[PDB]
Amino acid sequence: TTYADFIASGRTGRRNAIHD
Amino acid sequence: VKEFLAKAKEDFLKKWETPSQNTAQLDQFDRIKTLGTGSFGRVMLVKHKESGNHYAMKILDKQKVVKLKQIEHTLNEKRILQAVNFPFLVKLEFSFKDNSNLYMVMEYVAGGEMFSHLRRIGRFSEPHARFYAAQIVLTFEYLHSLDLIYRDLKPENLLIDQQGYIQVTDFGFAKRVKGRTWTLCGTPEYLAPEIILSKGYNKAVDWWALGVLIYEMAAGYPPFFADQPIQIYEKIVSGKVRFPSHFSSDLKDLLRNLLQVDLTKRFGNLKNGVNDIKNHKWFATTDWIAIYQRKVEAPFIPKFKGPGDTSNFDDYEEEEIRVSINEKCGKEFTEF
Ligand SMILES: Nc1ncnc2c1ncn2[C@@H]1O[C@H](COP(=O)(O)OP(=O)(O)OP(=O)(O)O)[C@@H](O)[C@H]1O
Ligand SMILES: [Mg+2]
Repeated sequence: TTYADFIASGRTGRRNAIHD
Repeated sequence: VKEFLAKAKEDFLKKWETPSQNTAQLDQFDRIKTLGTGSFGRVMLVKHKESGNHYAMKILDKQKVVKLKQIEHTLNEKRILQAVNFPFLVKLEFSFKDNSNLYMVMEYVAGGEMFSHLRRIGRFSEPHARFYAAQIVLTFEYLHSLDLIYRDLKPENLLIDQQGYIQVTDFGFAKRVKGRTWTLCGTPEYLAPEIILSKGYNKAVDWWALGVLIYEMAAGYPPFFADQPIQIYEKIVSGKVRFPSHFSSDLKDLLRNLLQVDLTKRFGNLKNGVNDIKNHKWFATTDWIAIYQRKVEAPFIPKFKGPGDTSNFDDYEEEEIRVSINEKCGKEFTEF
């Protein structure tokens, strides 16, 4: 399921603004 | 709303033209605990000595700001925050700087980030998501009328107050522009395709972001996700969106009109402006005046055990704020 693929991904935590 | 906005603009301009500075100093507060962190700084719960009130202090290391080339952006954040006034925008109570850091003292919003509640619960019901969505629509209408673009909409930046209402924080990427701009900034999952393609963009990116937010709130996960930013950009550019089985027909239609790559079709930017959003079927049950007046029944009201309670926030490793006997980057932050 899409939920399972999300939950198993590396971006389920707080996301930071892009920084160069 | 035309008369309101007209008077609100006048109020804004006076402050934008003559910003307040140096309204406090570090020794007037006792630093207590870190509430959250971001790429450019950290926010701490603090207690004001003379009044006994609690506040959320955003601390920026000047040298880090320079290294990451966020000088102009940081100046934007402070100038904009001190000039705005809206029920859903966090209030800047004080601002000041010292040899090493820049400080922005805001009102402490005890309910925690929407992010934490969202991930714990899983997802918000449509009426629940709609309540928060309505507040953001009004905030963007206000901001855009002042020629301001927010550029960093996300659950991590939407705080829940004691009444269950939203308080937007982090104006790090907020900018006042008439026309288009080119900076590649924001958060991967929320970037509109125009940004990624380096073609130049305007206020319409905030409306696309609203689409992503509504989708994330209702689904529990964003419309475009992957392990690496670059993989996320490919999905955004392709543009094909997939909707969960539980999304109502009205929600999916509103979303197709927000997560719209074609600028001549994306809601919020068209001729009718914000009214294309407000008058949409998904928002039929919304009383826009009541929402603004905060008279609507909040679907969720956070638990709070007195002032200074941070139970609605995760814990963070504490870091000592450095000091130096030598002023750093003085001329760069003169107007701060
Ligand atoms: N007024 C407030 N009350 C309580 N907590 C707050 C307040 N303002 C910010 N925070 C907390 O601090 C966190 C991030 O702080 P901030 O937005 O200043 O970081 P940043 O470096 O600008 O982030 P980015 O990664 O987008 O660049 C928020 O997500 C929230 O947890
Ligand atoms: Mg932030």
